[PDB]
Order: sequence, then C-alpha cells, then structure tokens
Amino acid sequence: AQYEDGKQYTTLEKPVAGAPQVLEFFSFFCPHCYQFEEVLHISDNVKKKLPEGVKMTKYHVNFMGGDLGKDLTQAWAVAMALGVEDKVTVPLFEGVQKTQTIRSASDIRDVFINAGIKGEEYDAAWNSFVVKSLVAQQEKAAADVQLRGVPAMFVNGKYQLNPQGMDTSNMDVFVQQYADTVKYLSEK
Ligand SMILES: O=C1CC=CN1Cc1cccc(-c2ccsc2)c1
Repeated sequence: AQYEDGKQYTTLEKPVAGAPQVLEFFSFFCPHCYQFEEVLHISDNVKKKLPEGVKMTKYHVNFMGGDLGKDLTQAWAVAMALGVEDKVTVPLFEGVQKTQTIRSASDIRDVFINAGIKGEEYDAAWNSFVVKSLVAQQEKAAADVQLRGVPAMFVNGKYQLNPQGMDTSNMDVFVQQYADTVKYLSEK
C-alpha cells in the first residue's frame, strides 16, 4: 500500500491506552530535534494538517544532557504552564546548540526573562507543584513508550513515525510527507 507499517511508521507492540492523540518528544540537546524544529518546522506543519478535534502535545525528555537536560524538562513544564512555548523554543534551542550560552538553570531562566516572562512569574512557576505535575506527565508519557531516542512522534499510543523511511533530498517535500503520514495515522 502507499502507507506501510515498517515504512513511514511502525506499530507499537505494546499499545498505550489513553495516550495523547499526537505526541511529540524532543530534547533541546538533540541535534536532529534542532533541525526538526528550527529548520524543518515539523511540529508546525504537522499541526497545520491535523484533522479537526485532534490536538498536539509536545514534551521534553531527560535522557540527554544530564543535569541540565532535567532542568530543561522542568523549564519546558514552565513554558507549558505559562503558555509561552512559542516565545522560548527558538532561544532555548539556540542557547543550547548554537551559541552554547545555556550551561546552568540560571542561564535557562535568563532566556525566559529576555523573552519577557517576569522573574517572579518564572520563579513561582518553576517552584510550583503544577509544574512538578507537568514534569511527571512528561516523564510518564516517555516511559509509557520506553522512549530512548528523539525526535520521536507517536499517534494515538499506537503508531510511531519513521522518518528514516522518507527522501531527504528536498526539505519541503520531506516535511509534508511527514505531516501527511501523521494525518493518515490519526485518521486510522
Ligand atoms: O529525520 C531525518 C531523516 C534523515 C535525516 N533526518 C534529519 C534531517 C535534518 C535536517 C534536514 C533533513 C532534510 C530533510 C529533507 S532535505 C534535508 C533531515
């Protein structure tokens, strides 16, 4: 067929009940994730093609970058809680991988301050149990699929995107193939 299990996607042998409809994982340490988000704009182009009533969830992971990797999962929880993902995603990626100016939790915080989140607001969120809960939700979702690599995207707890089964000669074509595959999977 045009879409084939093992080609554009794979099928989880242990399906996850109650999983987010479309679930993306990344790390700000992850070089391919930098490409996915900053250059390919995968999340945006996937979202722009999702059926009505299909929501997209994006979570950070701990298994890259040690201590700072865990700090970034907590900062991503702050970003989600405050709803400022679209303000901090670029400077966090660039801070970690382009300028390499993010070396500590304080450096992460500076990115939010520069993006206009007030210091008191950031610190209250950082220390909040709402954010602890969001951190737990990120960890649980990744654990549910035994996640050991990023970038990764899952659909309905059942299917995992397989971008290695896609032509990478043209960036634009690759992105819409990925997006069309997520749409196809969500409609299964
Ligand atoms: O996910 C995959 C599979 C193979 C490579 N990658 C990562 C990547 C990074 C940056 C650009 C491309 C790309 C896609 C079409 S033209 C250039 C692909």
